Amino acid sequence: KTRLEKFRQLLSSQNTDLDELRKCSWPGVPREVRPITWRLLSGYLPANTETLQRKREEYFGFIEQYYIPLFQQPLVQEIFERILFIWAIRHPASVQGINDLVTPFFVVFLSEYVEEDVENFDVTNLSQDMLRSIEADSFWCMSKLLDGIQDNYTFAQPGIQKKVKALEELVSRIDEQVHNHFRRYEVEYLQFAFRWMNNLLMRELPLRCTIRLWDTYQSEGFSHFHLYVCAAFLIKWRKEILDEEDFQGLLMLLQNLPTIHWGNEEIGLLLAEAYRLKYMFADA
Repeated sequence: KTRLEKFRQLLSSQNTDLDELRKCSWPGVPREVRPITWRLLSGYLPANTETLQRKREEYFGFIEQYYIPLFQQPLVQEIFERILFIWAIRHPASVQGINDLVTPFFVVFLSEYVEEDVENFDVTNLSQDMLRSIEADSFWCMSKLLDGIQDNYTFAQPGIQKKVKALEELVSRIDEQVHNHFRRYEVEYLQFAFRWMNNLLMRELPLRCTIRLWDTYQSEGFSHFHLYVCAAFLIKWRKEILDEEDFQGLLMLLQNLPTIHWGNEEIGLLLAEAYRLKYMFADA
């Protein structure tokens, strides 16, 4: 059985074996079954029978209570703002620089109803109820993603500071040459790694790669795994990094690692490397 076929076998049953699905999703999810897989992996849609339109209605009940070129559409941008505004209202202890985090969920849920070229698709072409389902599903699946990293968005963002300190500790131990190169040109970890934590590396990768990365994050508690992905990401670019001979050139490269042409192969290689690091440095 092919990869796509194994997934369709798992998803055609009334009761989905969540453990087998997580195991199958860790090496990536076929594009064809990603919407339903993300609803299950996030925990939004329960796996066993022992709900969806009610969760969707609950989201619009919060809105009622208040009373890329695809992303250059005013309706798409207003939808991104609304989802985050509702999320912020629902989390009073808490982001704004996380508007990006909606994007992979929106593209994945839109791909369910769009054949090909979702990049140039006009959302005014979809029915209002279809667009409402994409919006409510993106809110609930992004809520599940943020639940694990809520410490990142509380007063003074303690989660991010702690995560960046965890990355420096890790990098100084795994790759002291790169660590000392940062110290030589006065590059602080927070100057490039803040955004890696805050946006879960999505500002460093093409959208397709973030989607493939989040298949694995959702198939896991991943908040600790991300730290090893960030470490693997720095090590992947260590030669280009060490070739930088100034603060400005070094910081620029760190914030714009050359991943434009990356796809599923590179993300798979990045994740396998992050697993190796986590395994090898688990007793440190």
